[PDB]
Amino acid sequence: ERNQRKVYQGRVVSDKMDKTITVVVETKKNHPIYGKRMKYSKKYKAHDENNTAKVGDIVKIMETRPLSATKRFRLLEVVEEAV
Amino acid sequence: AVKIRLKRMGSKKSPFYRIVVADSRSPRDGRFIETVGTYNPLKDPAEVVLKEDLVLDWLSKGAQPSDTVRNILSKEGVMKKHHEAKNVK
Amino acid sequence: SRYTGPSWKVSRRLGISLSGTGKELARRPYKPGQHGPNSRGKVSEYGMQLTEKQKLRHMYGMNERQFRTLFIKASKIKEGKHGVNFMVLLEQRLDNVVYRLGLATTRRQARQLVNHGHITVDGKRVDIPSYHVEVGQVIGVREKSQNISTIKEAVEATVGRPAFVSFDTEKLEGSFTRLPERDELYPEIDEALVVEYYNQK
Amino acid sequence: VMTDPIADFLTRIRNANMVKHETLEVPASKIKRDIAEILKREGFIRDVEYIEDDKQGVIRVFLKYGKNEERVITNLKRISKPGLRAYVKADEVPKVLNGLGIAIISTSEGVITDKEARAKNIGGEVIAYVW
Amino acid sequence: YIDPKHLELEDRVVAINRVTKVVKGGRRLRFAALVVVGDKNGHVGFGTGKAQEVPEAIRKAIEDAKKNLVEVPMVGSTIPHEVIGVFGGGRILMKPAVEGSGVAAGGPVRAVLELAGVADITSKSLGSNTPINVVRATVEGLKQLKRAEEVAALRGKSVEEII
Amino acid sequence: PTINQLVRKPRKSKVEKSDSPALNKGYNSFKKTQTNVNSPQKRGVCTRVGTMTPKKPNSALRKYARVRLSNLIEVTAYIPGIGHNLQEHSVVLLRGGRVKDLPGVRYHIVRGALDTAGVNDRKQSRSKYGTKRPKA
RNA sequence: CAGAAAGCCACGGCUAACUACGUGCCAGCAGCCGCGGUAAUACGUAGGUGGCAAGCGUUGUCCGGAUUUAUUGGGCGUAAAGCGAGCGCAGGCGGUUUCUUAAGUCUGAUGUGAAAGCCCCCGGCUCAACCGGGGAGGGUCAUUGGAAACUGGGAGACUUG
RNA sequence: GGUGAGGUAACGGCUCACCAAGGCCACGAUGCAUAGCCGACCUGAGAGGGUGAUCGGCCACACUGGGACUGAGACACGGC
Repeated sequence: ERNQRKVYQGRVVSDKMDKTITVVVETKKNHPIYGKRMKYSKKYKAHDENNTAKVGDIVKIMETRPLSATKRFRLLEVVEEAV
Repeated sequence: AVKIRLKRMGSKKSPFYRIVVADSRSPRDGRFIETVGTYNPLKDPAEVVLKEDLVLDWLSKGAQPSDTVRNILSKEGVMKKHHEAKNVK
Repeated sequence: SRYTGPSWKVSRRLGISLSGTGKELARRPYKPGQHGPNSRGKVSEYGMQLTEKQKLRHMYGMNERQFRTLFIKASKIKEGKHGVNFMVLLEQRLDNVVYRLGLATTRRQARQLVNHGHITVDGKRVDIPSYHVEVGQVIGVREKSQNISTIKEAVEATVGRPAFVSFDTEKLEGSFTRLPERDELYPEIDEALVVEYYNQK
Repeated sequence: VMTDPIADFLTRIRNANMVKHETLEVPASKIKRDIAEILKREGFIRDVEYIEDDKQGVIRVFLKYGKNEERVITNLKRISKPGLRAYVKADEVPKVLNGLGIAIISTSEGVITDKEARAKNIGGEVIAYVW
Repeated sequence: YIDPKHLELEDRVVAINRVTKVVKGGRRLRFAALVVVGDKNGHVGFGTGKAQEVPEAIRKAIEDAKKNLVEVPMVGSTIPHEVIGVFGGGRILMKPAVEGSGVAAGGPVRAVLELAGVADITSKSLGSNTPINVVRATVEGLKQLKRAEEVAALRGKSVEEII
Repeated sequence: PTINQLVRKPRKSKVEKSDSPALNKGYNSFKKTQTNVNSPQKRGVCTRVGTMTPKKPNSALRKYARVRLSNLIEVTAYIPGIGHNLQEHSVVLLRGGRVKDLPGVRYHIVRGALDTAGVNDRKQSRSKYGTKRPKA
C-alpha cells in the first residue's frame, strides 16, 4: 500500500440503474493549434450500494477493480445535495 | 538467466568491440539492461577499457560472465576478485 | 578537374596578381576571347561575386564544397566576425604552412612537394596537403634526403617571405608562431563578399 | 456593450494623444489605477489625480510632451484580450524595441514592469505594450 | 532639412523605364531614372527625373537627389531595434543582425542600405515589388528610428538604467 | 476570422494537381489494381503515327508518338531528335514534360536509352539525345 | 619511368559566353516571355567562350521561394468576399466592489522521457569521415510545497448598463 | 445493471439461470475509405509541413480457414 486512486469530484447525472449511478467530471484544456480553453467531459459509471445520491448530487469517486462490463468506480462521500 | 557478454562495432577490416551486459533472452547487439566496458581488437597490447564497478554488483544478482570476460577480467583479476571476495565474501 | 591552370589566364581574368605580385605583365589587363580589347557593358553583381568567390577559391586550387564545409566550421567559434574567423581558418592548411614558412615559392610547388611525402611534422609523417595545422606543431622537412637541391633552391631564392612565422633555414626547422589577423595576412580581398554570397548561392 | 474597459482606456489615451492634447478623463477601477501608476513611474504621464463622488473613478490623465511639441509616447496596444488570454513564463518575458519600450505583466503579487519580472524570475499574464 | 551638397557622395542607379505618351501620328518615348546618392557614412537620399536620353536623365536624377538626405541613426553599424515601414503596398521588415554577418536584403533595399553604411541587418520584401515604392517605403522606415540618448532625453529619466 | 470560428473550422489547404497524370498507373492485371508507381518513366507501345501543326501563329509540321502503356490508356507524346529511330507498332519509353504546341500532348519519348537510337549530328550535346562519346 | 591516370551541357532576356554560311511562313527550338519568314548570339552546322568538376545532363517525387489557408502572418464600399430581414434554444463573451477558494495561471523539490541519433566539450584512426568519454534537447508527464494579481467557484453590496 | 452458480494464473456477462430496461451519441456514436506504430531523418528563419529504409524497440503474419495436444511458457515459421 502506497497509492490510492485519483479521485474525480464529478456530479451525479443518471441513477436509474440498480446499485449504479452516473458521475460526470468536467475539465477544460487548450487547443493543439490555437489558444483558448475548450470545455469537455467524459462519463464515469459508478457503483453504489443502494443508489444514495440523487440527480445533481456532488460526490467524489474512487476506482477499485473491473466489476462489470467495464465499470470501475465507487462512491466515497455525498458532498452536497440538490433540492 | 541474466548474462554479460560482448558486442561488435566493426567496419570492413578493422573492428571495434564492446562488452555489453544484458539478459540472455535478448539478441547480442539488441536490447540490454545497462552498460559495462569495451576493449580494442587492434594494436596489442590493446586498450583494456573496463568499468570494473558493475561486474561484482551484477554477479551479486547472479549471472554468468562468458569465456572472453573471464580471461580478460582475470587479466584485471576480477574473476580472481570474484572468487576472492565472494567465496571469501 | 583538380588543377590545370598555367597561372597566366586565371591571373589575367580575375585581375589580382595571385597573390604576391608575381606577374607576367605584357598581356595582363585585357581579358581573353575573340574580343580582347573590344569590351562591353558593365558587370552584374552576379558576375562580381562570381569572380570574387572564384578569386578566393583560386587562392588554393581547392574545392567549392570543401570551401562550403570549411565556411560552416567557421560558425562554431561564436567570437568575432564570421568572415574574419573564416579568413583565419582559411590559413591553417598544411600547404599554407609550406608557403608562408619559406620552403617553396608557390602553392603548386607546395602541393607537389607535400604530395610525395617530402615533409613531416614533429617527427611524424603527414601525407595529405590539407592537414589542420594548429599553433605548436613544429613543422619539419623529412631530413632523410633533404640535400635535394630544389628545396634550398626555393629557400635561397628569397623572393617572398612574410614576417609572422619564426623560422631558420639553417636547421630547415621552425614552428608557426602565433595567431595571424586581417591587417597582416594578405589584404585586400574580402571581409563580406563571402558572407553575402553564401546565403542564397 | 463594453466587454473590456482596459482597451477603451488605452484607446482613449491614443485618441487624445494622436491629436495631442493633455486632458483625459476615464472611469476607473483598481487595475486602471495600477497602470496609471506604472505609466507615471516610467516617465510618460505628467500628472494623475483622482476625483470620486458616488460612482466609477475617475482618474484624470495629464499627458507628457517635449520641447518642440513632439510626443514621447507613440503607440499603445494590448496583448491578452478577452477571448484569448495569453500567459508568459519567466524565460518567456518579452523585451519590446530591445527594451526601449516596456511591457506589463500581472504576476502573483501585483502589476509590475517586465524588468521587474526578470528581476524576480516570476512570470504572469501580459496586458499591453507601450513605446 | 537641407543637407548641403558639400560631402563626398557615391551613386548607384537602380532602374530605368521607357515611357510613352501618344501624340497624333507618332509616339513619344522618354526615359526616367531612379537614382540613390549616399555618403556611405550615414546620410542617404534618392530622387528621380525624366529626359530624352540616359545620361541626361541620370544627370537630372542626381540633380534632384541631393536635395533630400536622411540621418539613419546607427549603433555599431546596426539598427537600434526592429522597425517596419509601409508606403502604399510596400511592406518592408528591418531587423538588427549579428555583428559580422552582412546585409540579407533584396535588390533595391540593398542599394539603399549598403550605400547608407549599414554593415549588418536583415530584411524581407513583402507586398509590392515595383522599385519606386520599395525605395520610398525604405526611406520611410529608416525615418522611423530612435536612439538611446534621444529616448532617455525625451523622458524625464536618464540612460544606462535603460539601455 | 475570430478565433473560436477558427476553432470550429479546420482551414483546409489548396490540394495540388500534377500535369503528369499517366505516371500514376492504376493497373489492369490481374484484378484491376491501383497505383504505387511514382515513376520517372514508363515503357509502352505504338498505336498510330502522323504529325501535327500547332496553333496560331506558329507554323510547321511537328511529329509525335501516341503511346499506350500497360494500363490500357493512351497519351500522345512528342519526338525529340533528328531522325525518328522508332516506327509503327514498336516499344517506346517516355519522358515527362509539358509542351505548348497543341492541346493534348504532354510527354516526349526517349532517345538513346532503349529500343530507339539517338543523334548522329550533335557532337556537343551528346548526353542529350542519348548518344555519348564519338571519337569522330 | 613524367611515363598508366580526362571526361560533361548552353551561350535573345531572366542567367557570365561571338563569328562565317545554309534551310530562308518553311524545315524545328522553346522552363516562361517568346523565335522564325535571305541578312537569326533563338532553325543547323563549324570553330571561339562559360560553370561545375570522374563524375557531370535528363526524368519523377518532397519541402521552400508562397503572407498562395495568414496562431505567429491576409480581409469583405466599388476587385473574389456581409446571408433579404427579424425572433430566439444551446453555445461564445460579460458593469463596480468586500471576504473566501485555488480549477486555470506563476514558482521550488523529486522519479522518468532506452542506447546509438543532431549539436556542443574532450580524444583516436597519417587528417577526414567512423569510433570513444560527459551533459544540454525530447512532459502539453506523475507526486509533493507555496504564491492569491488576472480568469473561474461561494457569500454580501451599489446604480451608471 | 443486479442476483447466484460454473469457469478462469488472475477480475469480469468470459459463460449459464432469474429480475428489470438500461447503455453510447452533435465534444461526432455507428458506418465507408486508406495506413503497421515509434526512436528518428542530407527540408524551414521559426512556427510547422513531408516521408516511416537503414539501425534499434513494440505489434501482427507463415499457400487460405478452423481446432487442439506435449510442454510451466505455443494455439507453435522448417510440430500435429
